[PDB]
Amino acid sequence: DVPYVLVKTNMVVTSVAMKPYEVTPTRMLVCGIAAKLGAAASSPDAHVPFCFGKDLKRPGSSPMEVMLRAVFMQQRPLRMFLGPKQLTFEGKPALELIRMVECSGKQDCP
Amino acid sequence: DVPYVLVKTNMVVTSVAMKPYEVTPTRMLVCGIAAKLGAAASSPDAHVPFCFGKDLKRPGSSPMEVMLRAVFMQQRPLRMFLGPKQLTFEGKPALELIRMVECSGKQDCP
Amino acid sequence: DPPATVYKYDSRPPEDVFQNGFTAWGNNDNVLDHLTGRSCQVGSSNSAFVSTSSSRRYTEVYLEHRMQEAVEAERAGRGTGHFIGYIYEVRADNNFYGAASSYFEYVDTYGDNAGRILAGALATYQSGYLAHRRIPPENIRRVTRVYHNGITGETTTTEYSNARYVSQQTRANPNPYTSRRSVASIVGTLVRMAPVIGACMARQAEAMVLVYYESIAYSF
Amino acid sequence: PGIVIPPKALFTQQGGAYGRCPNGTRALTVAELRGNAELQTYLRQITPGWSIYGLYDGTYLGQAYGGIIKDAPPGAGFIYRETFCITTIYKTGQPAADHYYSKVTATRLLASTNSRLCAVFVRDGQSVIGACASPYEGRYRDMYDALRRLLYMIYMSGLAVRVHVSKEEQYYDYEDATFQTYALTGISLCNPAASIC
Amino acid sequence: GIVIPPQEQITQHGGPYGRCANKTRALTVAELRGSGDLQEYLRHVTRGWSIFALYDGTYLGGEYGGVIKDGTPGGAFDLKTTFCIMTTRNTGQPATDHYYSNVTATRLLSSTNSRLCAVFVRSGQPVIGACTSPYDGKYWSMYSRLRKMLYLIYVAGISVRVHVSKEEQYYDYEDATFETYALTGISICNPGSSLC
Amino acid sequence: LPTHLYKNFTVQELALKLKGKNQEFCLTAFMSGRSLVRACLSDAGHEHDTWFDTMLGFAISAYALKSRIALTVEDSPYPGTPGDLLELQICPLNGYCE
Amino acid sequence: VQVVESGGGLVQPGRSLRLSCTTSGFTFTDYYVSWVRQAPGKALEWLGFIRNKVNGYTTEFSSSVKGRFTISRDNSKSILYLQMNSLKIEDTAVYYCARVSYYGRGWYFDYWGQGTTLTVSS
Amino acid sequence: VQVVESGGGLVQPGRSLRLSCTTSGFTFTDYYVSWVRQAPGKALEWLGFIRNKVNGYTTEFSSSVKGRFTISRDNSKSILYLQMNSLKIEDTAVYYCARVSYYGRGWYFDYWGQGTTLTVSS
Amino acid sequence: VQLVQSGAEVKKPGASVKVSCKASGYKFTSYWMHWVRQAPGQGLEWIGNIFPGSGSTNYAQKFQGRVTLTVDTSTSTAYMELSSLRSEDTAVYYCTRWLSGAYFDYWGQGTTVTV
Amino acid sequence: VMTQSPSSLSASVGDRVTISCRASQDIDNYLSWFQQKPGGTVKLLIYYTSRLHSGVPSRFSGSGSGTDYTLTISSLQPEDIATYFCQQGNTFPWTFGGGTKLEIK
Amino acid sequence: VMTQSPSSLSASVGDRVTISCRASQDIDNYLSWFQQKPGGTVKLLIYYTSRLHSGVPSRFSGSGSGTDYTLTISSLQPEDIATYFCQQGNTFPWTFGGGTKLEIK
Amino acid sequence: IVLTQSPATLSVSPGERVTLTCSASSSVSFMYWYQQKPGRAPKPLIYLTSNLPSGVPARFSGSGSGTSYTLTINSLEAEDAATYYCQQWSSHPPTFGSGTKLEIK
Repeated sequence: DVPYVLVKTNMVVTSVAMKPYEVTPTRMLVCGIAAKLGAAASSPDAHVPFCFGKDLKRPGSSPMEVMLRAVFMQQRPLRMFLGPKQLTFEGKPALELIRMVECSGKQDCP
Repeated sequence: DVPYVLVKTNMVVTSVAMKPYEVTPTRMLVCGIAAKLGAAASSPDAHVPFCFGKDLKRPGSSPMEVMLRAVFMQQRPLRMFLGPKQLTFEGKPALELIRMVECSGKQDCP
Repeated sequence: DPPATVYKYDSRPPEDVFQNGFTAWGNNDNVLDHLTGRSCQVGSSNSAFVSTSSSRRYTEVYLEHRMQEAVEAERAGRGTGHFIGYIYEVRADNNFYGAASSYFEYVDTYGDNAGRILAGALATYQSGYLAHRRIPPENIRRVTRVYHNGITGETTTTEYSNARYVSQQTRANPNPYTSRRSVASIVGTLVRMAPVIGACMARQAEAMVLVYYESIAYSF
Repeated sequence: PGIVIPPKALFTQQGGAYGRCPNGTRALTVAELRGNAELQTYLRQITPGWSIYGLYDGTYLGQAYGGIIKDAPPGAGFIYRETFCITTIYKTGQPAADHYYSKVTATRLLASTNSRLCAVFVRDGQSVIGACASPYEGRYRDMYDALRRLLYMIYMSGLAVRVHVSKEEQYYDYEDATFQTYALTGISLCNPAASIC
Repeated sequence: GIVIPPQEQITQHGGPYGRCANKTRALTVAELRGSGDLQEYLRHVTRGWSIFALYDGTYLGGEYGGVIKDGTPGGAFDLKTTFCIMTTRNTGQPATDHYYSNVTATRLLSSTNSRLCAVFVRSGQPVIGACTSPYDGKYWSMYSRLRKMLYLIYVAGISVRVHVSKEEQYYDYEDATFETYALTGISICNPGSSLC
Repeated sequence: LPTHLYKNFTVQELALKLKGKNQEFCLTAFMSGRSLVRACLSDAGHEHDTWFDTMLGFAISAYALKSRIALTVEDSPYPGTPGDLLELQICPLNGYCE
Repeated sequence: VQVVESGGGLVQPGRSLRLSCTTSGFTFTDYYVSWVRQAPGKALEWLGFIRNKVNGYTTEFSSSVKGRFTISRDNSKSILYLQMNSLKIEDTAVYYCARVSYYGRGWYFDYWGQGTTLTVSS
Repeated sequence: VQVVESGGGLVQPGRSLRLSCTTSGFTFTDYYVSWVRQAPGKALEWLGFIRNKVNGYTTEFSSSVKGRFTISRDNSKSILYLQMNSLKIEDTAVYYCARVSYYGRGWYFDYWGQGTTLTVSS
Repeated sequence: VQLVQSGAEVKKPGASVKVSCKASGYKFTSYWMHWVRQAPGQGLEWIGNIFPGSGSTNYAQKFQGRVTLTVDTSTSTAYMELSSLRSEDTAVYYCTRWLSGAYFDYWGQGTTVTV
Repeated sequence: VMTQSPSSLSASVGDRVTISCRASQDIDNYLSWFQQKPGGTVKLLIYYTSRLHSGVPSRFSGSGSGTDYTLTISSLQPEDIATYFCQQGNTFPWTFGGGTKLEIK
Repeated sequence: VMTQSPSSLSASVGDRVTISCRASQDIDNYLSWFQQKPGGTVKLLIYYTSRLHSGVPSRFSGSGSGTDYTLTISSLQPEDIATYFCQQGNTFPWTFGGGTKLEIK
Repeated sequence: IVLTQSPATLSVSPGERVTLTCSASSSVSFMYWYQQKPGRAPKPLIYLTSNLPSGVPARFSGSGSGTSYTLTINSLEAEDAATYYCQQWSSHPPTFGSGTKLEIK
């Protein structure tokens, strides 16, 4: 686990996946891989996983899912809040996303 | 309100909207504007408004909404049942829709 | 008001554009067929309208996504990771025609049964202009050579000036275009995915993947 | 050129540990701290003993040093244990009426675990008003499942819309916002021939 | 040809001024002409000089002698009675399983409550119709899954196969030249696939 | 039971049928120059949950975009029969999975 | 299109007899068929008709003959039969087999056969 | 862009007064305005300011004069008023009304006017 | 950093062969390896590549269904297997490294196969 | 019930002749005609009030409304000797006429 | 509390002159300078550290960090005789300096 | 992609200057180059274009444009007796030239 929340700037969402949650049957995890625009190929921020748990007992799309679908289809840059807790994806560790905000400009996205 | 039901022919939907219900909660109205083919540039038969209600206790979508969305996106002529009651829309009263079918040809849509 | 400059994206090297310019394909001059994309499809590409854009932010974001495609392509396992792209500057003249106004003229003249709602949205989003059959090099002024170096990630931009450009004061035609009634049938509009760019615009830039627009506008 | 200063009453007593504020709550910016005399005066009696506190893009110092405020790059305040968080809702206590705007276009998004989906509507390249909708809280929460479909539809295409707004409550989600945000209670597509927009 | 509804579906209280109740529709003149039992049941009930109006004409009864006349669509709804007929029937046949191979959807129909129906075509002629409803019917639980595929096929014009069930028959269309049953499946297939 | 991974395939067919007392959903993948892979998912065991509808929506969205997919299939206990679907992944648009 | 009847001859009170009307040239499962008579003194009298596939091959008659004459189809042979019960002492008439077409919003006949002769004596 | 003040003179102890600050050249509903003081033998001290339209026309006051000097706006006339519930001998000073801007993350004065003299005497 | 491979073999047509290319001197998990063969008196030809860190492979269209690339992390040795041999498959097989950029640098010996 | 008049009528070559045919009440334009040759042959001539069946010569004509309907032949030829009738289809059961004979002398 | 030095200073045309204004603790670069001519009008010269306001000639400049910040004049001209001030803007309430009187010999 | 080289074999006197060209059926952005010795593995020689790797002597250079690239040999020795190939990796899959061997007079 990462001891504190990390903030990355100017990434995009490039894939989406669905997989059952092992601990409790009443949830599943939506997972994707983010990439920083124009980043170095050897940089640690050029390939990063993330997941968040959806609920099943109530129908209808969660507020996160609609935004993720829209950004995935339209490919806009955004700012993502990652950490602190970690989950597993593809047999490897992955972070948990708490907040998600689209980018507005240079004053907001360094 | 008009005491008897009216029937319209060769109507095409051009705009949609969505607004709450004034007199009682747990209800919703869906409204729009319908244009008639062959009507004059300033004819009163152009831009006839229509509304219908929705119940909020049932998730998903009712069949009327699905048909409305399809015929709106595809821009096909339709046959309209309008009246007799009236409903509010943008500071003007508009009639209610009770049944709606797509035209097939000159046999039943002269 | 009509503008004086238009911009286009292409990949053909600048060393031969200045002697040849861009040319259309055939003699089909119907407007709705061009907007829907049926006349720009593979195996049916026969159109007399070259499509250009009048806003540079759209072309810049398009080229940025095209450049970024190569990075993930290389990481997947194919391609070196280097990209070369271009952005062109063309002068507008009275032979060009607007797209949104011509579409609305067609819809008004021939009724709502021949219209498609998202076609006008695509026309207004891309702020496109049609250059008719030919767009001669005399209106070509400047080019931008964008280079992406995959070994280190640096982005480099350079510019050059044409030796055959001619300066004249002429703006785009204000009168919309009129076309005859369509003889074919149209199911939907063709749209490239990520980003939403009209089929007719991206087909002249380059297998290709095209999906009906009305199928994605709502969430399944 | 300016920012909207959140009121003092939104200050959270139980701060977020290591940057994780509780759900439905957001951190605080240094600019929003330099414009609240009441909050600054109130804060002097709560931070004794050489303590240090973190912010979104800065750092706050305790009463032992004198309450100096210093700037920092974003994400640099979560390294410390204590952080300031503020609630993101506000009940104005004002009579409600139908307010609306015209010729707008949606351009922005925001979401979290248990928060609203929000958008910013812009006319002629400048922001006008913001709107939000939630499925878990509020008076108009039942309309989320209905309004979200049309919201997504008008996002994908550049169709002009008329937006209806209720002013009984106000939201402070977007940090350093140069505009106001309210609740969303309606959407109507533009049509000039029928004199709507 | 034209499908002639049966006699047992008549409603005892006609619609007031042209608004039939839910899950009901007005009777057409053509269907009226081609039925003997319906004519017999219309007489022995209408009396005095009572006039009645149908969907596409006028009906003179009582002491007029039962004369039927043709007219413009929806042009006579102003009278105080309009014949209304139900659009649902139970057949009693067992749980069949039928399919119609290559077909394309062409038309849609909907009203308050009721159901959504589609008409399938092959080389320009109707073949069969199907309907789905979330309010009643044996297959109500399948609506939320079939509506997505029905929207997709209608928008994209996909040639598909249709699984239908002949337990129930519906008469939602006016002057239909085809039968209508309950939808129970749909499949997009390559030629000779096994999963169909 | 054995588990296998397939990458860089395309959805070619799609079906929704009533088989027995429960509904069923099947799909067929394709890649040039090799065999086909087929799997099915049944709304049995799962009930009073939104799992089936979400998976159906994801699969329909994947088919509509004509994009490449990565799928996990559980081996059938007897030959010539579809297996059980476990995981579905959408490859990047206009590209390939890593 | 050819429509020709067969059967008949002579019959005595209380004796049944089935007539055959065999057709060709059209799809037998989609059209209607009717039986008309011409008792001495003209005054052609309509008796009944059978329906097509879309309606389930229902039958409607006229007068008070309900409970006497019946109609059945053999769809695999394009042959239609007409069964009579106890023939009245006056039933003598040339029986005609004709097809029914539909146009606009009504019905009519279109084609006619040669006819068959039945004489009932005692 | 300029601003002019009017009013002043002599005010007896225990008497109230209101000043004026009239603006021109800039959109009055967008910017922050404030007040300044200058004791004859001392430096400059800050009183308070009124916020703009977006912030909802709220005001901030310094601890020296809390609950004595209020600030009000009149958008229809573009006039700033400053009320004084009580006045004492020590309050004789030259009063300035000034504007406030906003940079990256700060606030700064940019225009000042011309000033006026207010005196308390018996 | 060197690459060491097996020897030369001879096989009967209709069988299958399996070749090794062991790598040492660096972390093998984060670099692709390419497979290229050269027929006698003919030009080079591309077979496929494998990434040890993800296990994803890419093959040419004409070798689809015939070849299979595997890597063993314990011995840092890559394995190539080809089935249904014919007389046209006699060639010299090479293994080389890619740098996610730049160029191929470290090749290997011949490992001729005769069918 | 339904009646016709005259029962019999005669003419010669090139002689325009018209026959009458009426009903008890208004029948809403559902009236048909027939041609029964001297022995064992029936052929339809007009099915709607005015619409003409294929194969019938154009010389025949018909018009009417309400309760009055007439049929007109432009000019008589020898082949025209036959018996004509009428039939209505407004409501069940259908009914025919009494007949009308055309002769030459 | 805030102080300045020198209290008074005199020079001649062409003499580079600097003024030292300091604070009690870290202020994070929020100093603004002001010029007050004898006429009573008060104008702004530098608002954020080392950036020149519109209308002020490029002669004036500033520098500093932490607690010490120094204003510098390239050369004194007859129109520069006035009194200068330094104001802080980090925390409410704001405080002004004591001022410096600058004469020309 | 199809690559053509000419001549199949090259002969030259020592110390001279000679070049080889490999052409392509479609335009590609870059043109790699390789050197190959008998009985051993080939070794890299150029990457991208006109860009030498570490260790290769400076006496080798290359230049060209779209659909036509050249390799320039400016200092010949007995060591240069080898085979040269050119590679593309802009469109999947890569293609190699048939190659050309060098012979010393």
